[PDB]
Amino acid sequence: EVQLVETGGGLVQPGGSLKLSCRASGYTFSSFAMSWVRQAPGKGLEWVSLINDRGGLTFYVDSVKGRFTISRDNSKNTLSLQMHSLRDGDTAVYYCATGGMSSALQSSKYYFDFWGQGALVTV
Amino acid sequence: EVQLVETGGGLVQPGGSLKLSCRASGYTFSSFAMSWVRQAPGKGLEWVSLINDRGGLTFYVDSVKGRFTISRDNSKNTLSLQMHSLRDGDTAVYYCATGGMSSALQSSKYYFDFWGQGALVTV
Amino acid sequence: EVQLVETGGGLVQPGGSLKLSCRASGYTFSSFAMSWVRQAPGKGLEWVSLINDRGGLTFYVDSVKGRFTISRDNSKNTLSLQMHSLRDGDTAVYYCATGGMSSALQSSKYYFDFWGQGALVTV
Amino acid sequence: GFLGAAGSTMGAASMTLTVQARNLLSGIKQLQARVLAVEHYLRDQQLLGIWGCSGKLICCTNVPWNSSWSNRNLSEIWDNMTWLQWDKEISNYTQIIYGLLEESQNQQEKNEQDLLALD
Amino acid sequence: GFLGAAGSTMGAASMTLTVQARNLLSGIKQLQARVLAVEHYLRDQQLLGIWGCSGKLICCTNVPWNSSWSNRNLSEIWDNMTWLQWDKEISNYTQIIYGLLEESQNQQEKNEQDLLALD
Amino acid sequence: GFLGAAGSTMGAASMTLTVQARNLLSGIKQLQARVLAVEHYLRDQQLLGIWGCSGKLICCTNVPWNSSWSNRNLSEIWDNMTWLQWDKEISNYTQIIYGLLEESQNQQEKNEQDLLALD
Amino acid sequence: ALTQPPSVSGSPGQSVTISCTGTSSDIGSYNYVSWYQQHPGKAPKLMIYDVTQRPSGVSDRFSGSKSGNTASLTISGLQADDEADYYCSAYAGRQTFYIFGGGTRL
Amino acid sequence: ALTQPPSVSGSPGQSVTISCTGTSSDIGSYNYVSWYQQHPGKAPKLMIYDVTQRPSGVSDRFSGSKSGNTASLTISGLQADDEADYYCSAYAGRQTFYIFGGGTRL
Amino acid sequence: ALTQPPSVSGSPGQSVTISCTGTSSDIGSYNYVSWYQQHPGKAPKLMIYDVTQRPSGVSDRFSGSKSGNTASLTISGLQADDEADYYCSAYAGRQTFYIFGGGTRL
Ligand SMILES: *[C@@H]1O[C@H](CO)[C@@H](O)[C@H](O)[C@H]1NC(C)=O
Ligand SMILES: *[C@@H]1O[C@H](CO)[C@@H](O)[C@H](O)[C@H]1NC(C)=O
Ligand SMILES: *[C@@H]1O[C@H](CO)[C@@H](O)[C@H](O)[C@H]1NC(C)=O
Ligand SMILES: *[C@@H]1O[C@H](CO)[C@@H](O)[C@H](O)[C@H]1NC(C)=O
Ligand SMILES: *[C@@H]1O[C@H](CO)[C@@H](O)[C@H](O)[C@H]1NC(C)=O
Ligand SMILES: *[C@@H]1O[C@H](CO)[C@@H](O)[C@H](O)[C@H]1NC(C)=O
Repeated sequence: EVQLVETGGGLVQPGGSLKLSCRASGYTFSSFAMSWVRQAPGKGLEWVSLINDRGGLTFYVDSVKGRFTISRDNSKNTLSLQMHSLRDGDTAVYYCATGGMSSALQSSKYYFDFWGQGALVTV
Repeated sequence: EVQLVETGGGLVQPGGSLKLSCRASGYTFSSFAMSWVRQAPGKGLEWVSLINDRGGLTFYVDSVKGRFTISRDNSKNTLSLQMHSLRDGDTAVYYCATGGMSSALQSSKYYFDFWGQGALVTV
Repeated sequence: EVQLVETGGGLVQPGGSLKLSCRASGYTFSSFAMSWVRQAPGKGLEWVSLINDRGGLTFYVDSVKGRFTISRDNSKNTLSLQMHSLRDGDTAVYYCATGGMSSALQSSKYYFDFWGQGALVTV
Repeated sequence: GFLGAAGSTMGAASMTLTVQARNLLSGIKQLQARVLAVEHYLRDQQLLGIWGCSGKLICCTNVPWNSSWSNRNLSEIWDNMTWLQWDKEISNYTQIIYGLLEESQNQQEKNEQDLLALD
Repeated sequence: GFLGAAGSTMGAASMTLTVQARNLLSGIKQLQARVLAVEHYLRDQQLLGIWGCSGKLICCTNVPWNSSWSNRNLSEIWDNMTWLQWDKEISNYTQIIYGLLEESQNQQEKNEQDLLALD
Repeated sequence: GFLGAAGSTMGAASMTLTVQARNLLSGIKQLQARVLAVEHYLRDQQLLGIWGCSGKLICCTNVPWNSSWSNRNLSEIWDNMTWLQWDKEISNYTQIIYGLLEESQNQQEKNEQDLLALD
Repeated sequence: ALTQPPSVSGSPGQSVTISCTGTSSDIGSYNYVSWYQQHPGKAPKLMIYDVTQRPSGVSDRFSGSKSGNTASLTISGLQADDEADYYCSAYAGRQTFYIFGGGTRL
Repeated sequence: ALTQPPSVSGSPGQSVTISCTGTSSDIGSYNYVSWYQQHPGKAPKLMIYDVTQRPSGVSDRFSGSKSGNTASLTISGLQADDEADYYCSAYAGRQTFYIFGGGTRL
Repeated sequence: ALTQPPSVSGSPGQSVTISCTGTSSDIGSYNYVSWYQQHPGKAPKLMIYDVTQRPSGVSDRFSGSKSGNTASLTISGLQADDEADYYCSAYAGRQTFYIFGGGTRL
């Protein structure tokens, strides 16, 4: 019913930076909160970040709280994540997902409703 | 001058729950804050929980903060404590006591003015 | 252009107390925030405390937060520091310095503009 | 525009509250009309103050929704209904809700007073 | 009931503040009377605002009690006295207390401004 | 004294805001004058409320200074200028600033509402 | 993290349950424990949201439940087409938003 | 916890002191250090409230004091009838309410 | 603390740089990294305030810079008269105000 596609780079050096971006189609982008979830090549997946539908509020997992910036553009229907100081512990496939929050006047979620296929970021 | 009597059960399994209750007589129940204090069979006594006179505010010791619920009923003149996940470290005699707080317009206390005799809870 | 002179005692016993005082001249005392910075005899210097220009707000380094009191008198043009529980780790030369903060309507600083010569406190 | 969102759904309409808030205040009979408008404004501000909402346009409270007042889904209320239809539905329970809000704020103020008493 | 607690002790009487708060606001001479009632209401709300109490009925402050104003025990003031007797006792010091409250709020606002300036 | 700081610099003048705040509120034509004074007072209080400043005299906000409105140094504005000169300089941009303050508060209230929605 | 068995198995047609165990602040206090089905090489798909709900398009074979501080996903009618790595995800609070468990290989 | 001697003793009629030592955030900052007398098999009774006060019904033999960060209970006129396990209790603050010491056997 | 080399040296007239390395919350986020020159037996004097500014009375030989999370002080025209222990000082935030590095002996 919907499409969400990750764009991003590959191998970086430790201490550098990389911006990832996802494009959404098939649903109103501005009506849903968006999150980033990552899975290390040999581990399960974990939550990385959450942005509200308007984009004013952002939340991060502690392991990345001081480096990552999450931003969305509701006119372009895109979600961006700017990562800095990519560490070896940060190597993973990063998925964009629709869900994880609602703006007070909508039914609650606390789940990830739609998923993309994932950008693979290595160090 | 006053009477405060503990009611409760005995041995429980780890991971279970048990509700304790105290009845007060001889003083106005609704005029005093109430606390629970426990003493392990071989140790000294320590504070477990505090409830205000109205009952709206509750405080707990960190070791039980996520399991115990303290509640009072000023029409029945009773104090209840609902405990969950009784651990072996939680085995003790639990005493009800009158004091420990005052509702801003009364002289300060920060002491336990009256004591019951104690319910013995084991695991 | 300015003068700032430390006054204080010398050797104290552990567990005691000592009040230090600095006199300022050549600048308006009430217009600048004041700080205390200390240097152990064999180490570099570190920040100890900060007081605003009016004196209403005080900040301390965690290692002394529960013992030291910083106070200023804008009529006398003096800064005082009352220290308690002088520990062996607190032996140092204590310098008064002008700077470290500004009262919202002044250009920012976050630096120590003027320095005295230092009182030597031992334990 | 003033009341431009009146026919808009509750969700979208809640984004323009400052337009109406500003417009509410902006011979002997005319002077009486001006005094009455001021008294009505102050009655609404006093009522918000009693509930602890003196400085907000969107004020969150501790009073639970009973669901008997209206059992519609949250998405139905905010995405399909207008504020006029909602007011028509809730007017029968408005005084009940206001009484609960006043009692809740009185309890909150007493609880904050007691927390501030702890040293 | 409006002023029903007037003969009640200060402690119990403090639980009904919203009744009087609501009742305070609820020919040329009558219009003047209405304007004066509004002006008095606003003077009291402005005074609370100056003290940083604009949204509360029970507002805690940083001004210490001198004890010269009244040296009664806290239980005597709240459990044995009524609000009328208390006002009769404190009216001689009311302007002093108000001046201290205004100065305390000015100092608090400057201190918050400076804390907000720190980045 | 009322307006005693009018010729004083902005920094020193900001310490006496309560004097003017108290003085602002303290035949048919006179009654109209009193009603108008009340309406103007309420318009200013409503405007502060819209910005989330209902209880403060010195209210900090989230609107950045553009520097095109005035590019003076902070020490020049607060230590050398009076409030009258400053108002003369900013009156051309006052409505722009007020619009930004209203939008910023609306965004803040929506953000707080969403943070409160998280359980 | 949440605790899940590293591996679960059963015969086709069998009812297979996958446990998710957390603490009182994760599964107990918050009834927002979702389940995801991840096929190798693909992104996870949402199977269960809330304790007991299914997104449209997901069959009734996937039935969620919660008891105490332990959540469970029951897959009735086991078939080879539904073999995947399953994950649980719980809402932890405002300071910590989501906690995921380890994958269960089925 | 607060530090108390595990055991104190003396002859009948002797003045016996029981020390209670805490940190600057417990005894020093807050002058709310109470003392309780617990007989074996019974609940504790309040002997001292505040630094220096006695509840009505408690004799003047029990005299409290505080110096620096150390509180003390002096029992004058020691008698066998007053032998009990004594505890100190200090108000710690709003985040932590009360801290009790170990019992002193007398 | 901030990381500085324990010792730096060079010939007179040489451009000598002293590095100050901190974390993202110290040097990176806040562009308030000052430098002080302390002669043995004397209190430190302020050489650099802000990332690039010099107090009046300090010559242009002392040039500050910042890149990423590392601050640097370049002293051109090295002379014996300017040999001193140099320190960096960074603003850490509202909870922690200032962090100083170790002294660099030049
Ligand atoms: C009126 O209803 C239509 C239905 O689609 C909607 O698009 C339009 O925005 C509504 N008017 C307003 C003012 O919202
Ligand atoms: C809801 O309203 C009904 C009718 O007034 C009442 O009986 C019921 O107790 C109310 N429930 C709550 C939760 O307020
Ligand atoms: C009047 O005094 C009596 C004395 O016992 C008291 O019971 C009663 O409640 C008082 N009246 C009010 C309105 O409180
Ligand atoms: C109390 O009032 C008296 C008389 O006005 C004054 O001398 C004294 O300093 C005041 N004390 C305090 C603490 O305000
Ligand atoms: C007027 O200017 C002079 C200039 O020095 C200043 O000292 C004085 O305080 C000013 N007046 C006021 C009311 O501030
Ligand atoms: C400042 O004002 C000018 C003119 O209105 C505008 O073009 C510019 O974008 C503004 N900048 C900011 C940061 O608001």
